[PDB]
Amino acid sequence: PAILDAVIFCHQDDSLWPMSEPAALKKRFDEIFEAQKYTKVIENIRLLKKKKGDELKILKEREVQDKANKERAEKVDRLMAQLTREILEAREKCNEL
Amino acid sequence: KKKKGDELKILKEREVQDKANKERAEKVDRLMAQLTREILEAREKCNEL
Amino acid sequence: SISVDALVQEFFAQQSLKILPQAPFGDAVNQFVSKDDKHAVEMFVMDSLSSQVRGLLQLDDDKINEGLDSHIEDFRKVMEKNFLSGQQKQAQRRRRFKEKPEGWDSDLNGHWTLQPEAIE
Amino acid sequence: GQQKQAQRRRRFKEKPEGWDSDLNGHWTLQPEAIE
Amino acid sequence: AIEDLGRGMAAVDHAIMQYHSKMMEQINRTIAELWQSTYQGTDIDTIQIRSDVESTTSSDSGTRRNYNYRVSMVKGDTEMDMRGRCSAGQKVLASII
Repeated sequence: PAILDAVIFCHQDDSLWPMSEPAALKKRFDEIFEAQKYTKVIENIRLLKKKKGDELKILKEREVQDKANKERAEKVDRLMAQLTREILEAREKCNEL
Repeated sequence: KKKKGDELKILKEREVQDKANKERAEKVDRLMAQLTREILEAREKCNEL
Repeated sequence: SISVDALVQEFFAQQSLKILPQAPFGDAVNQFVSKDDKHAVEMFVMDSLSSQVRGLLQLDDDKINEGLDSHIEDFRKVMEKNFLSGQQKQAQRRRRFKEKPEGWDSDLNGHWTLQPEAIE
Repeated sequence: GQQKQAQRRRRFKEKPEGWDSDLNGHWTLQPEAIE
Repeated sequence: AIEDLGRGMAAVDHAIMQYHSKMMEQINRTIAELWQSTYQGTDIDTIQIRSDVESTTSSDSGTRRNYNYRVSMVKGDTEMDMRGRCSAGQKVLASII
């Protein structure tokens, strides 16, 4: 249809659109090529890329706090482990005495 | 507008440090206050006894 | 003497896509060529990422810790071999997304699509 | 209008070829943009 | 996800570019055949359509694809803008071909 509109059934004085001036000449080829519609798919998927960049950037920093909270937990756990062992030792020792 | 995106990324940055700083300060201050008071009371009671 | 869609699909094999599969990514162009709609490529990419996240979550922590990239392409080959069947697209086609409310601020209130109200 | 003279001396450098603002952050945000 | 959407657009972009160079080639062969066969004018040996593929400006992170078109007349090695002559016959003929 782009060719039908621009090339085939040309308008009377527009018959010389091959000799319309460069910028108008350019507005006319870009129509015929069916190129403007696939420029639109590119720019849509480019916005997909920019929004994807936004999501990862914020999630970047979370891992530091996550791993710090993860790593201190085992230290706390071994602390309670020695605590429980000492509790058992004291319970035995008092009755022994 | 890209700078507004910069704002957006700074927004989440602030809030993570918020809670850590606040909780750390509150818990430590309460702990030192109560423990020091208890130590003083214990020593005084020991001497009185 | 070769159309633009055939010409572009002749390249998809050439580039090695890092994680999202090649042939389904090319098929994502086919819907835009035929139905002249853009949104399905977004549904396609978020469905791809959603399909790989819950596949990765069951995978054991010790090997997320060392060498995770081998498993994600291992899941990729699975994804291409399921693509030839073409059985999961019918469930995808039923769901639709609601229009963004007027005055919505994606910067402050977040993107409309991320909101659960966008899905009807 | 006294502080404007000093600021005019400093200027930004050009973005390196192949720079990715999405990956490496935007080029002007990096401290190396100012000598 | 962010790097591979990037090579995805690189393949979409290299496809619209391959398409553009081949058609320039198709149009140039047909137009040369027609003009060289009809020697009525005797003033111009050949005419070409010079689409500028370097008109595309480089955006900070994007291709921003756009081709600038201007039709020219060739007399030997020299090539002229083809605009400003008074040979209305040449103008209409070139538009037609």
